[PDB]
Amino acid sequence: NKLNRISRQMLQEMGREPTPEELAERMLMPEDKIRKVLKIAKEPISMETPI
Amino acid sequence: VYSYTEKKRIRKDFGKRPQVLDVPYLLSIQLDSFQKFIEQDPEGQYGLEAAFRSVFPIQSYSGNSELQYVSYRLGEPVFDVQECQIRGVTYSAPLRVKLRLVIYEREAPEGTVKDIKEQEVYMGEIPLMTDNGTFVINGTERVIVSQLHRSPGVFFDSDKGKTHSSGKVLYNARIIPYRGSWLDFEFDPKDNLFVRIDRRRKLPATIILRALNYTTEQILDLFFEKVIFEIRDNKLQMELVPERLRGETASFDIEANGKVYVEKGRRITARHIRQLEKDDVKLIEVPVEYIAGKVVAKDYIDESTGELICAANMELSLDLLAKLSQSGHKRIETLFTNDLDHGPYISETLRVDPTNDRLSALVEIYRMMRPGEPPTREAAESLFENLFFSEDRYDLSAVGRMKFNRSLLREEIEGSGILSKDDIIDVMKKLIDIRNGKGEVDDIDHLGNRRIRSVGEMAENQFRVGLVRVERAVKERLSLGDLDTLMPQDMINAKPISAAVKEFFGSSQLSQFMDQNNPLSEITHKRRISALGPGGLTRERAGFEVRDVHPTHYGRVCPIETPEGPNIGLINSLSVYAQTNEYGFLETPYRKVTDGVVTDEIHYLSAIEEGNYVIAQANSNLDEEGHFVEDLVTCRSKGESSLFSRDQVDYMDVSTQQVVSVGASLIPFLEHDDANRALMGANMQRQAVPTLRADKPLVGTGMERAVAVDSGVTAVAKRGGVVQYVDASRIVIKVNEDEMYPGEAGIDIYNLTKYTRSNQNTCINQMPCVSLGEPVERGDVLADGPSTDLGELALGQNMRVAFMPWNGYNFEDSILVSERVVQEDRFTTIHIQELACVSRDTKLGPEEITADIPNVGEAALSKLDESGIVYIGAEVTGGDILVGKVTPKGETQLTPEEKLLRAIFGEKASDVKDSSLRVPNGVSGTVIDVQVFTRDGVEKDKRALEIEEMQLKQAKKDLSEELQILEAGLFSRIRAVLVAGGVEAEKLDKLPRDRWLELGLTDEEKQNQLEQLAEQYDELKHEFEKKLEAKRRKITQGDDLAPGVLKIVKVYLAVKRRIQPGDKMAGRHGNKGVISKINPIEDMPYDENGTPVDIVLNPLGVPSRMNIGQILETHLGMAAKGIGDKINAMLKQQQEVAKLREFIQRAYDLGADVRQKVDLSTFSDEEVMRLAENLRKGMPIATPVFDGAKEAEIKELLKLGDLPTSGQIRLYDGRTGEQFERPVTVGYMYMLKLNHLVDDKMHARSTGSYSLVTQQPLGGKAQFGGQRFGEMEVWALEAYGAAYTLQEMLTVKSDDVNGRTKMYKNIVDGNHQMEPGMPESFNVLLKEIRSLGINIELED
Amino acid sequence: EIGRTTDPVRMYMR
Repeated sequence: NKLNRISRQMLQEMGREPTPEELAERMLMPEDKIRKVLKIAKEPISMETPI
Repeated sequence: VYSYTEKKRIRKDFGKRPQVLDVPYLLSIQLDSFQKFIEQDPEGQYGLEAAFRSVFPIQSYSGNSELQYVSYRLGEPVFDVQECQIRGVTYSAPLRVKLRLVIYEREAPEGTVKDIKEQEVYMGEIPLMTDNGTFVINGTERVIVSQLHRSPGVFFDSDKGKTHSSGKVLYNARIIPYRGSWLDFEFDPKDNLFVRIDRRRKLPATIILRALNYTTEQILDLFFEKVIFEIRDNKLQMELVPERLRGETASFDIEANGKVYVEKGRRITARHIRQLEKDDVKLIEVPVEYIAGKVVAKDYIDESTGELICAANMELSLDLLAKLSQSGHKRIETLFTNDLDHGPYISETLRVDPTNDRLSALVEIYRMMRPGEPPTREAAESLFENLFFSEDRYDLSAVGRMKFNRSLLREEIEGSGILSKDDIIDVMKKLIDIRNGKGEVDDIDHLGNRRIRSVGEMAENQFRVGLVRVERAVKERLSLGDLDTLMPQDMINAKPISAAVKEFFGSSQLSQFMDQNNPLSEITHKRRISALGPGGLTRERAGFEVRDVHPTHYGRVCPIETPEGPNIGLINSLSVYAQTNEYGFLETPYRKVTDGVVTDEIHYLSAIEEGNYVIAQANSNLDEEGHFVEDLVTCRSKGESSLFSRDQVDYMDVSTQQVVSVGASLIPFLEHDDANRALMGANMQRQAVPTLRADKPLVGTGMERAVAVDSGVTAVAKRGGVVQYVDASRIVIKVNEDEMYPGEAGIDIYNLTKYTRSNQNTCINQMPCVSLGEPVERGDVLADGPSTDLGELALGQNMRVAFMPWNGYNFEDSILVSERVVQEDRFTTIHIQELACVSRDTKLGPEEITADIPNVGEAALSKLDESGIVYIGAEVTGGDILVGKVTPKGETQLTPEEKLLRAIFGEKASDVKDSSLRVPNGVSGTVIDVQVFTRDGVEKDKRALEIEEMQLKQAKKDLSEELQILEAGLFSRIRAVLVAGGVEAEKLDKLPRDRWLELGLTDEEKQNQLEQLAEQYDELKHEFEKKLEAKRRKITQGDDLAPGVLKIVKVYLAVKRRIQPGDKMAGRHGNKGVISKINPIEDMPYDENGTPVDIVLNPLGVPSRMNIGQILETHLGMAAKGIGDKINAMLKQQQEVAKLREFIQRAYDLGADVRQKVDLSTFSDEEVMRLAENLRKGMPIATPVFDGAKEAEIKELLKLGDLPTSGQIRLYDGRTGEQFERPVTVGYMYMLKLNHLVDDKMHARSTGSYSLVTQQPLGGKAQFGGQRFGEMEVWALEAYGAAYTLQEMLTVKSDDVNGRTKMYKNIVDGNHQMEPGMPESFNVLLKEIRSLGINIELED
Repeated sequence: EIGRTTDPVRMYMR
């Protein structure tokens, strides 16, 4: 949730979606930890999804 | 007269009607709409301005705060079309809106603000349309197909007498807005009006009238007329209007002033009415029993005590008359009812109405809309006011208001977008009038009732949805206590708006993948009208009346071109000349016919204006000045058509092509084809694969150049000039002096697309058709795209065809093909495939792209470099490794025999798993391109560094050698300028070139031109520098890959697919067929000169299908090739140019009174030779759609060569040398190769991967899947006695887990025996039924 | 009002 409001306060300060390198110097944590947070699996796709 | 690109090869036109209107730009329906979308409009009418003005300003809950809109602008796209197609992102422009936040001052209605803060806030990116009407959305090109939906307004449908036993028509009305609820009215079998909202439960129609603050007296005043009775001291005389007595039979004597008019039992005839009007009777004496059933109008109360004598809407009787007699009332108002002209429907509905007040009606409405909760007064009032009378939750349209006023015969076309009391009253009144007998019910299939949305309108709707989504949050944020000295950027989240726009463009039914296997496929996909989509009908709930072709489709929607199948009549195609109204209604051009002449002025008429006039036909002869040469002409007046005098006509059709689309106007001799076959041919003409060499259509229509140029496959010169340099991938045009701007150096550089893949994995390739030092002019083509020959569309090849049966090899629809067709590579096509190898980050470690793959020999790794990626140009077949990748794995945990084997042989296991990318089995291509994408944290291997070095070198080289050409052109311009006005013959080349742009002249604008050229050159140098830096920083930068994947390697293979038995070929006349044999050359039938035929077609397919157009195309192709052979013989003997002139002119002078005079005597004896060299493979012939060449002209052309006019020649047998007993029809027909190749259809499986829940094989050929043995095949096996075949079908071959392994072992052990068991799907079924409360079990 | 709708949230509000 913190990463989802920091990366959207930099959407309207830079004009485009930021990069994990730039969140690291903004959230004050290493890029490896941010890459782990962004790699957290979202809600799984339902198997009844029309494909 | 003739363009330089068309003097090369002039197609002989057989059309006879002169053209008045040239075919418009075909893709102008896609380009105008999106242009209206993103366009700075000073008035808030179109596009983003309308959305911003219809949402902003956002005002808080009276908190003295306001966020208001100022302007907007689209930024520059980060990547252009090619870069975003390569990388795989969207081509879009950042939208940057400038807002203004104002805080008011307390105790002020509209007082001066205390502070203003104007800031520019970024809200989302909107995708941009390319030059051709397509969108690049995720690297792929997509088309937003237009939609045909019902226009907003009020539509008075009916019931056609069904749905009831007695057979009563139950007329209904329905108000459809663009956004809001549906106010349906209707009738029940008892003739009581009813209203239902949002198709909910039915309510009496007077409830809404009461909710609109109407009493009962006011309702009876609105919907009825009064009959003024009076107490004239005796007999209750009433005022009489003679028209009220029409259709009545009085049982008494209608006697006024002692004069007898109508006797006892006499019907009141028209003569009686006329007599009453002549005598001017306004008062009569009626019997006291005449009021025995008359309904009173108003509330009559007692004069003495105020008690209610009779309420409004209650029938009077004798006692009621007595009670109102001595009370003191003399004027009695009663309603005018009837049975034929003035029905009492509102009175009966009031008598059924449960409510009696406004609040009761509102409560009943609330209970209908939201049942189950206690209704408050203010809650019900808010619901009713927010239903139809709120600007936010309801908007009709501008179109809806226009149609609403037109249907009600009002005079204004503009007004409020929300309903009012007058609108509802007028709809009810017109429905009651239709019930009475006057007025007609609408038809919902008329093209005056259906409207066309496009890309701009739908995109604007989705943008407005996103805007209201963000306005909710902005309104919440401003009222949340904070003051707060914040900027207009902390309240706006760009994710709702951008999410809505991405949802529309990427995931929508009308936003679909482009068909890119033809110029025709793209053009006909962009000009497509679809009745489906969000806001339209579905393929299952659609009836028969929307599928049919209406009389108003004439000139607006093609009748034949529609897909055959589940949606036939729902995916219509736009006609050639059809346009779209200011409101969205299709319209077609007609030319005005004045007093007696057909003028050239063209008016566009929609489907409702068309019915008023009588419109002549395009097949009408004019006497060279305008007059109709006949005395009466055939026209269509109101749907139906008949013959009218020439003094009655009002308009005339522009062309004979205006009724058919651009795909059905490419079929020669269309009028000889059956409509089913024409539909099939139109639908199959856009599946044709572009072959290795586009030929031309030898019998065309003249619509080929329009389709080829108005698409985007060719390269068309922007300005005229002289070709300065041609190459396989670049054309440089030196612009003429009179077409150059005063500042720039005029040279145009055209970079050609070379060997890229389309959406259908075909090949896209532009090759130049001009030569060095050759004059071009504006609009001439410079390069040919896929399926284009010298600017003309060329879908297939024209080949010699015989119509005869040949030993059963063309039995049903099969085709017998010679071996010359496969030797000459006539139907060889190039297919390009993209194969990707993603290296992800697993839990046990990352995956590498090393070439050191375990368990593979040195022979398999011979085509890989040291980096593990295949070389470019390597010829790889099925199974060859392209990209070598190895994934780490855990512990094998091998079996006792396996570990004994390892102990004996000492070969330890490998900790990595071979997961390399390899060529799919069956295909054999050549690697033409390798692209490597790397995450911006990973070291680049040597291959990626080599690719980067190549890309940087190519970028620098391209910019350097564009700046060289531009600099050379600018210095040539400077040198040409210096020749005049300060002439310097040889005083110029000694000094260096850089000093030519800083020399002085006289006090004129020539010095300003020299300085402007110098400034342009300096700007070019700095532009080269900045573009080089941008390209370097864009090439060296990392990639934005998906989360998890480290690097992606993409390999492109080009496959040349020759023709073979099983491939599907066709023609333009709906004659498809799968070729069956490739016959040798000496086995094909041959004529007297030994020339074999190329294709042998069955004559039996012609009479039963009535596609006679192919026979005439065969004869005309034979005639055209005969002319070409005569020219070729004259050219091989190198006779003279006078002989060529004479023969080519004689060939162009046929036939009977045609247009297109050529006049070959103005040619320059070297343009005659290029023409004759281009006509030596056959003279092209233009046969228009319904104008065409008569067969007499075909006979004349056959005579002009040396061919028989029969069209049939004596043919011999290649295998026996004996002539066939009858002459056979030989000629040239234009064959196509459809995209139904047999190497994409063949599949086979024995054992593969099985599904997850039900252990059954998967789906076909993508995951190596089995064939479905469905229920009908089970019935077929039960109809035999095949009980064992069925049992192995449903147990061992499919689902039994133990049995299939046992059967495989048995088969490989030479024993064919089954041990069936029970399928796993039945166990799944038992568990699923048992996981309900039910206990199902197997018992013995 | 009992019982018109199913709507287990509307019943809670009621």
